Parts: sequence; structure tokens; C-alpha cells
Amino acid sequence: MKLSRRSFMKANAVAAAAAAAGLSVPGVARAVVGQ
Amino acid sequence: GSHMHTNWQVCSLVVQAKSERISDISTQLNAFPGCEVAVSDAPSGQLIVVVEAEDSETLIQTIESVRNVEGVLAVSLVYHQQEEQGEETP
Repeated sequence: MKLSRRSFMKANAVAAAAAAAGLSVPGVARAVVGQ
Repeated sequence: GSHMHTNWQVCSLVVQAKSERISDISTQLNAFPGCEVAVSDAPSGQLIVVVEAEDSETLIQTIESVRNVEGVLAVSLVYHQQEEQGEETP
């Protein structure tokens, strides 16, 4: 299949779906690493 | 991967339905071409599914399915996904 974005989109989608729909925090917590 | 970004219209909608209801209908959204489940989580019986269409008029059409589906008790779609320019919020 032609799937090449659900990995990058899911990163931002969860940020607007978790802090809004109280969903899970996949990329809204792990921040101990900077750079 | 190098330069390569181009899209027409698509966003992520959070369908809210019974915990085992969404598995039936939510999983279906992933089977459709336009609609596609991006994040599948069972925090309260709601999953995230993105849908793309000619324009917003067609995009909202899909919501009629999840909203009219009994298993769906609520619907919170808030997320713009398109490559072209920046001028909105998260």
C-alpha cells in the first residue's frame, strides 16, 4: 500500500487529540531529551 | 526524506463510541480509502481517524456516518493536516 505519513501525522494528531480529547500522551510527555 | 510534501485536504477526527463499538465501526474507517484510523487507543472507547476528500464539504460528509452510528455517542474532530502554508492553530 502507499502509506508514508501516518507516522509523522500521528505525532501531531495525538498532540491535538490528547490535550483535547483527553486521549493518550504519546509525544506529549517523553521530553527528557532535547537537542 | 529530501523535499517531498503535497496534500489536498485531510484532518484527524476523534470518533467516540462504546469501547467495543468503535472496534467495529472505528476499525471500518481504516478500511475506507479517504477515512483512515491514525491512532487506535481505548482510553474511553474513542479512536482517532483521519479522512480526506475533494474539500471540507466532502470531509464533513464522512462524519455523518460516525455521528449517525449508534455505537458513536460523541465526536471530537479538531486537527488540520495539509501541506501548503501555515496560518491556523493546533
